[PDB]
Amino acid sequence: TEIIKSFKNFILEFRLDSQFIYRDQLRNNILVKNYSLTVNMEHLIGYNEDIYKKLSDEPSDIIPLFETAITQVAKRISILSRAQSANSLPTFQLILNSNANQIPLRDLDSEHVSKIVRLSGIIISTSVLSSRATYLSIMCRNCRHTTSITINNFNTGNTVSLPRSCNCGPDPYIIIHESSKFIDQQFLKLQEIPELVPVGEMPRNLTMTCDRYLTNKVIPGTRVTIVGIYSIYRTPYIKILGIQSDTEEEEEEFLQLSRNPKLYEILTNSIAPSIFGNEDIKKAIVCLLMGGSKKILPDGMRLRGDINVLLLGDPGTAKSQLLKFVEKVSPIAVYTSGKGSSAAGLTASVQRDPMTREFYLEGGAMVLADGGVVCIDEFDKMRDEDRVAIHEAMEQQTISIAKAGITTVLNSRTSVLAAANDFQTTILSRFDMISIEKMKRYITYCRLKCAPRLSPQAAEKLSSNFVTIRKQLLINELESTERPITIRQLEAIIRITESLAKLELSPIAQERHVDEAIRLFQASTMDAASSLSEIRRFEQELKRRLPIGWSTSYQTLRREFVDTHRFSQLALDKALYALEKHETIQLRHQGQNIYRSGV
Amino acid sequence: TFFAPDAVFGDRVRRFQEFLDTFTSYRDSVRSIQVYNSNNAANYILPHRIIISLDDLREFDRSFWSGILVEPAYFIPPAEKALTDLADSMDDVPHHPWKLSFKGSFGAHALSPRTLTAQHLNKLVSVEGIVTKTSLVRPKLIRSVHYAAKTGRFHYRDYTDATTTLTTRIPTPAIYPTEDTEGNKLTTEYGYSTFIDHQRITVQEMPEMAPAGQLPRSIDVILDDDLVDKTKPGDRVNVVGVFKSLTLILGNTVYPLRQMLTDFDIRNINKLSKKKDIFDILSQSLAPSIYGHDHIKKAILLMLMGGVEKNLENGSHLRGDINILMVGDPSTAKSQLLRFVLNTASLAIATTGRGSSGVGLTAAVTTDRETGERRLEAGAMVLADRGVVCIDEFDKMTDVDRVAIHEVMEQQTVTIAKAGIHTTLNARCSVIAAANPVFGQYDVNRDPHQNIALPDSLLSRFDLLFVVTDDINEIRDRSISEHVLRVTIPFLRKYVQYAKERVIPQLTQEAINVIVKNYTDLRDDNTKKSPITARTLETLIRLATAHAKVRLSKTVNKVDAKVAANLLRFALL
Amino acid sequence: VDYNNLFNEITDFLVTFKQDKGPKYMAMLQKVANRELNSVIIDLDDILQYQNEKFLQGTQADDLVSAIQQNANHFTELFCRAIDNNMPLPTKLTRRYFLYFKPLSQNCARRYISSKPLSVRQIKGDFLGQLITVRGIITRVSDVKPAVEVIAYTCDQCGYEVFQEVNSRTFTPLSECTSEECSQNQTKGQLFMSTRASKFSAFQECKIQELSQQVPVGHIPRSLNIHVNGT
Repeated sequence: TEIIKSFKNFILEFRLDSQFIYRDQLRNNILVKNYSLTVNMEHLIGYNEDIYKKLSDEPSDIIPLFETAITQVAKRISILSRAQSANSLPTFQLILNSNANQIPLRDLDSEHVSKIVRLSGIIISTSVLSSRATYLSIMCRNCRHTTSITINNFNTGNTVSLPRSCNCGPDPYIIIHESSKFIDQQFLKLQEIPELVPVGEMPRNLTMTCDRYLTNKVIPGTRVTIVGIYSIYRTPYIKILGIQSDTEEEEEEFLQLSRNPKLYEILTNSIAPSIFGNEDIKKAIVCLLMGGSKKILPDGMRLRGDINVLLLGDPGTAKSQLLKFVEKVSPIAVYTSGKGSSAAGLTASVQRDPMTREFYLEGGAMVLADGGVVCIDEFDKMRDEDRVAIHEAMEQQTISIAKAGITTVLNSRTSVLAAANDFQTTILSRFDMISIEKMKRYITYCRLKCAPRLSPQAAEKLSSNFVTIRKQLLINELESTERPITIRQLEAIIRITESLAKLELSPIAQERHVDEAIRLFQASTMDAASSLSEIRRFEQELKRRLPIGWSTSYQTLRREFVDTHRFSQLALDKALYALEKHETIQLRHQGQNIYRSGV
Repeated sequence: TFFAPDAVFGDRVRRFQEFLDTFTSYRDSVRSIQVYNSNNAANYILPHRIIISLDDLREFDRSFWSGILVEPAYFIPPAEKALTDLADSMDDVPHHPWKLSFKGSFGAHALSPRTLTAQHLNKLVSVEGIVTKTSLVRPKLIRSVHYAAKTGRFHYRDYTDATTTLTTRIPTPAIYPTEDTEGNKLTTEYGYSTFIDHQRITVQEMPEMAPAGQLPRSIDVILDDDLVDKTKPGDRVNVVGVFKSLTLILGNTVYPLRQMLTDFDIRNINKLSKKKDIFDILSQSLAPSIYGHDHIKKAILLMLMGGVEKNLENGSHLRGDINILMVGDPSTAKSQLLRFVLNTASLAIATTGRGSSGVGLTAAVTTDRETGERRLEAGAMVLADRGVVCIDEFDKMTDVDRVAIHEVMEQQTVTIAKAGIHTTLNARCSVIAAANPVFGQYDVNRDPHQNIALPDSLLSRFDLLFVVTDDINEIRDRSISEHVLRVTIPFLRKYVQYAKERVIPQLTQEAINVIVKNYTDLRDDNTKKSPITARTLETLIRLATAHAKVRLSKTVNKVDAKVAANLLRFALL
Repeated sequence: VDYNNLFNEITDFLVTFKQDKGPKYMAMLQKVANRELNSVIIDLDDILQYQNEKFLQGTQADDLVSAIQQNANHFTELFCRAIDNNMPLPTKLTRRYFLYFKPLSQNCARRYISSKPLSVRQIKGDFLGQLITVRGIITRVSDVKPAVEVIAYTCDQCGYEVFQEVNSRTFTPLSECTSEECSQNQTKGQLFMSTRASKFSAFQECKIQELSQQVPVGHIPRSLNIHVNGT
């Protein structure tokens, strides 16, 4: 009762910036009927030392007393506000967030059980929004007697249980389904950050119970900081009571290392300890972390800053060894592979909660990499249900999902660093290129602090380079080589220059970065470099040769083109796919028949 | 019923009788219901419900209003008992229940279904949105009549639901009887046995009021016999029911049926209404990250503002929507323009054109074990009914969706007949298609018909076909790098919606003759480069109207037909 | 609604008809006693004329046409026993005939409603149990198949053959003996089925479709199922 008056004095007497922060928030939440309020732990430890230590030691018996004091002052607020202009009040659930400590998942021990606990992680699953009760009328089936039972904060050997007796014998009770209140609840799963998890074992997880006011406030796959009670059901579980989400010598030595003029060069002499050669691959790998200049234009049509890099070659040459260094170096990155992996998947997986076979989702490396890069191996082994998602996310950053009940557009600031060994257009068009703690700290400070730009003095060299490459590769392109040159590659060149000028922590760009950028781009163009006739062939063939097409299929073209020495299977199926695709609906028809009719 | 009524029922039934004696608007309405039923019986029906205006209930009784708003399980019952007693007292001929309905403002009880949570369970909820599924109509069992044949007489035992009660009474089952007393087989009769039909529909939030980017939350409505013929998918609806949790709503009232405007913004759009330089700077101000293509975004500006949607008397409606197809080399910003038109329109739905789980965008069939039946899922085009939809990679889209957009183009609707249902939906939307050639690249010397990889009927369906060339030229390509290396967003939205809501343009004689001259001069292109159809006549004035409503004039002008002919010369030649 | 006087009205109607040999219903019973026909057709026009004859003589009518129209499944099992109470002797489970009905036309309706041409969109739901006259095209028909009505079981131990009545689409075999001799016995001997003493019926399903000009604007012509039996 004294704690009731203390919490009421804390609500109606706390001042910050010459104003109350809880009274107006309670009035605004009562006026929209939200039945919740945000309290901070720092304000109550600055107000009273008789509250926080008892809340940290015994939260389960002091928290509903605070809750009933909140409803007691809320009833007065409601009756004085309803009488001004234009009964039954539920128990107001409180949410409480703080940032005083962030303990890891490996520091959880046998000590401090059922206490307050605050930690970060990645929500993998929040599939079920099940139902419980908060007030229920119960009746008997034998002596016609009824009553009711109320619960407020306790939502497997717990308080909730029906009475065995009111003779009527054991269990004569029937729940009056016509007069009750339903309290939605959720079962969620949380795991630790996979960028900092030991290599010998997979990351462990934890189960948590989510109440009513914070239901469906967390999308699975983000950096979520959860504060609650570490309770035991032996097995541990978390009762959520609050939710939120996203050394000077280090900066001194980083500023001393930033003043070195051969810094880029030693960085490259440091990312390759045993890799012989490939300086242009190493500079493109180290320049594809941040991306480019993110600019928020006032018209709303902003530009993308991140880029794409692709590794290709024979097995070996650290195609999967440099990826471990980019997994352990970058701020947010998770190692995965093509078509998922063993009990983990890059694509948004979906499977059965084994309790009573529920459908729910498994976040891969695509939702968990919000604001960073993604890194995969074996690009040739991709499923068709994940290729469309990565096809849209590599150029639009957004991943859309829609299935029974869940429809969402996930933001995926995810650059790709893939390795490999209709696929031709997605390889050649969607890809632009074909201490350690102090370095990571400088990378995070540069990604959050600066927003560079470009000078026209260094942009005229880019314009002259574009004019010369368009005037020089047109000789190879009008000569029917059919391989390209776009403005997207020019925008990628601009993003590469922004990343190279951003690494020295400068908002301006000069010719010093563009002379390395054109040298970085020329290796990608050298790797990339190494209709009237085809349609005359195909069309004249169909038209003037076999209108039924029968007898004229893959054999006969194989003969003609074989005997005309112009056939390549890729070229054959290319002209053909062009014909079905130009909707020669005769070519549609022949495909339907003669193709696997064969000749 | 069997229990004795207390004063808690008698006081509420006399208060509803005093409210009905004060307001005769429901008494003469139920007398009209009875005289209409008597006239139809004399010739040989209405589903026995009276909508109650809630505005007369607030000033008459505050406590009764508060009791209806916080306890309808204890307040609705006695009001319908008073209505059945008033129906028995108002009629004096010889010889069924009566229900109620509400309307009007609710205050904080009127809310979005995504904000609908575990609070205010027993209280009645008014919630608007869009329906996704409408189940099959199913009759239930109540009062079967059995005939015992050896002694020859009738028996009857009735059943009770556990939802249609809005309150409390003892609940228990009963075996469907197969043997009367002592023991002799007895037969069923369904001639007189009532089969009250029920329905189970699903409704989620509207895409314009919801914070788009999130997931939609849907709820289930259990429907009685009376209102089973007024629900169909694809329409905006507002349901009024009770959030019962045995979680669903017992829908009793269904009504089938966005930036704020100040007085300072209307002065700015009235100031910008008479200058003859407005159109070019408004077309140039939509996307500054894309160099060039002024006439294409001029048509995109005329496209997102709309048409007129003329509905003819006693005949079919006329298409007001415009459709645009854009082709060319894949080097430019065709995939970057869809994000701008998705983020800057009133409401827009973008799809990839390949990857739809159903049969396409419009709908899909599903099986549910709840009802043990088959329900309908609405994937896309049926959600946006007045906005715009964007389909990139048009050549990868299969023939099923092509047959669907062949039918919904000028038709401006759709129809479906499936196992257990037959219906037609209305959806006047505008399509923005973006395609790529099958050869990968295209130049002027190649023919402009086979490079498109689409049938001639789809060329006739789409109104404006925009070809974007990208041959390497050293003169024009010098400033793209400095332009991308270097009026507003909340103003044009208010401009477009005020033009869409207030001004409707009409034709004049000054703009009929020049468009007649242009259509007869092109019907040249048939011998030189492109076929001209009759549908194009309609699209040649739609755009004019567009320009005339861009300037928000009450009627069209000759310059609107001139700028439509200029857009035609750029998109055709 | 009473059955004790309406059954007397039903059994008084078939013996007092002179409006349309002689007493035609007794002649039809003589014809079914001569074993030449198996179908019985009952019209409401004779019912209306008998009601007019009973009403003009000052007697109580006790209306049949307002009672035949609702719950005809009870009436086809109730009036059948009234036909079964009186039969003439032949000169040349035990149902030799098949009972069927037909409604009155509009010409007998204007000359002193129950038979209106109904659509399948004009069904409303609440007409489940009224006699309805539907107009439409027929697209789907099925083959004639024998559906059982009562299953006959025979025993060699007692001799009392039992008969069970099925109503649904499926059923279960009654392997346990429910006779009047096996109840007072330790032995509960095997039972067999008879496909000859069991009564069958020529069942056929059909799909009626909605008429083309009777469908509304934009709607599609949905179907409905009709289950026919007998002749």
